[PDB]
Amino acid sequence: VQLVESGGGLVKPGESLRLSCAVSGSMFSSYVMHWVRQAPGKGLDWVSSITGGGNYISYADSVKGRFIISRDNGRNSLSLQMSSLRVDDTAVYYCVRGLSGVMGVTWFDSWGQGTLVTVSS
Amino acid sequence: QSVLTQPPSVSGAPGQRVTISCTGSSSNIGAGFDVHWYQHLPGKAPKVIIYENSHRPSGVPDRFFGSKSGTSASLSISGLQPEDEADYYCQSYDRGLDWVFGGGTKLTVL
Amino acid sequence: LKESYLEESCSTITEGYLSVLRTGWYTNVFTLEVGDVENLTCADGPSLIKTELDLTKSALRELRTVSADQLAFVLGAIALGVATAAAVTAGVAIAKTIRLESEVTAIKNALKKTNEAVSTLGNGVRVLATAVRELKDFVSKNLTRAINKNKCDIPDLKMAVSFSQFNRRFLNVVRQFSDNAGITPAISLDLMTDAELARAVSNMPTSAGQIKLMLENRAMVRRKGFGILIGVYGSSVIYMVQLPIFGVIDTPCWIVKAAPSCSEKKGNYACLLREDQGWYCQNAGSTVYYPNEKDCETRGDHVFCDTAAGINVAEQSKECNINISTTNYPCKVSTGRHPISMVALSPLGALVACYKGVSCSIGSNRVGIIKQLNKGCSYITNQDADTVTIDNTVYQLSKVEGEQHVIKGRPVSSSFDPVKFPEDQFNVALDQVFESIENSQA
Repeated sequence: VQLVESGGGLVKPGESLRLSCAVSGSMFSSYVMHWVRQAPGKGLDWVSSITGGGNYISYADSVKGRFIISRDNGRNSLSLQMSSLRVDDTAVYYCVRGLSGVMGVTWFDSWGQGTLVTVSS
Repeated sequence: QSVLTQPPSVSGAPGQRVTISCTGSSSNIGAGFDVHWYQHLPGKAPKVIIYENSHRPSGVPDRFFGSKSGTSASLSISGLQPEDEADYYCQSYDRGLDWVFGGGTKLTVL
Repeated sequence: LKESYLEESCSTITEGYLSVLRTGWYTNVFTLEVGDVENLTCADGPSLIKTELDLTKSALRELRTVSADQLAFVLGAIALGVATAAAVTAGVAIAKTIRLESEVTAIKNALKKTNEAVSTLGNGVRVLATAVRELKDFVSKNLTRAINKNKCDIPDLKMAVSFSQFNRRFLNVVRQFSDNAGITPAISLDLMTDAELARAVSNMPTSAGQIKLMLENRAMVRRKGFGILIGVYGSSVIYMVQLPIFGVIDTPCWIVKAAPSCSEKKGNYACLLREDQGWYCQNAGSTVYYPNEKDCETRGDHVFCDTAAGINVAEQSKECNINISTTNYPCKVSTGRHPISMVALSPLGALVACYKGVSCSIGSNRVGIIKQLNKGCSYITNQDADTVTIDNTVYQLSKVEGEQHVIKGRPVSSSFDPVKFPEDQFNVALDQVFESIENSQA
């Protein structure tokens, strides 16, 4: 199941931008979803988790407070507000779905293509 | 700075066995849950390569074998046709309210 | 919430709820140690200390008699009570796993004085070993020095009342275990203190928001759990308890209810009832159906269903809640020659399909009987009325607010002839009913 997202580019340090993600599944509200990031030349790092509808979210400790996550099940869309930047956030961002197992654990799968974001200067 | 540690120094000839060791602490892995591994070739979006330490999904050859024991997780890869050149990553649910990945390991074939 | 009333099948669907699926079981083993009270004896006549010590002796002695086990298609009926059977089967299985002498000696040397001392079994299961040692501390620091040449009638009644408030926990837990023969139906406040329950919750292997919902909804989690005796080894009494592990959270779920629609002409009846009433939830793109009612419980805007009793179905079942006329999925109904005045109770409103023979009306608390109900498949909401009265039986409506919609449609009972209507059937698909009508007419 393919999916796309967009919203990045050449961004000065500090300002808030919007990352809109347009996954198109069979039915949407069943799946927890996650954002991960890929710094150029470094390893991958988890960004954020959001569950089905808008109430139980969590963030990584490095990005706590500075990031806002939401999703509209009716529009079948995903929204992130990114704010209060510092220069090391330059990375490619991925929306990922949360196809879960027989327990609370879940693995990321059916990843998006990604959107590149530059922060420094 | 990833708490999950694995040596990024593996390569070799086609065909033989290569082994990946992914090790954390008791809060990282313990025995409550598991590790999931992701492959990433350059030029394309990465996909999951193994989950639940054994459950191969659709679209992967049976050359790939994984296991977990204690706190240490082991990958065994055999039959290296050159196209399986990629980076490999772990994931874990350590209780610091964070979904930490691994350090990443390059794998190439001479 | 969202309520949708389908006229053409005489059904109500309620959606907008949020899912909590009980999926995993966390085994939690506790031990409490008492000491050398077996060598402590009162021989100076009657005393309060003597009587409470004898109560402790008798309690720990009669605890030994309990030794676990025997002390050493109709979708509703198929899954009827199977969740409790599976739960107690898993409980007695893990109890048999942990009822080994080498295992208990290992867990005693592993626990020492570190409280939470998580360990593994022969097959390997997280157990979260924990000891509570307040009565050992009391008997080691005070009671052994207090007793001298079996003189239990000491003037210090403070020691007696402190021993009472200390051993009341042990007496309480052995009195539930004597009352329920080792299989407790729920968890009392004495088995789980709030701090111990929070410690068990925080070590439950699951994600962040899962732990959060485990935390702020702990009361009926305590209601869901149950504890099983293991036995007494050395001076230590060891038992365990199963905690629910909620794995699937925050997914829309809906509940479907129905009442029989009876086409009537010239003293001729033809009644049909949808047989798929109950709960439906989603997880990982798959649909789980809970036909029973005891397995799943509402709380606020959330629902709490058990995945053990649930069954796996497809998405197309949803399309027979909307387009039952033109659907391809043959979801189940039932046929009958006589009406039944069974009343439907929506979580928001209610439905009454009473027919000739009885009387139906509505009533309000402040004013009184508002209006009578016309014969047919009738829907009512809590906004329009407070209570519904059929003959002499009164039903109340909950005041949970929401928004409602009614789908206009010709009832599918009216599309059949009661003359060619077949014999009474149980749990047969609507296309099976239509082809039975076609075969009987041909």
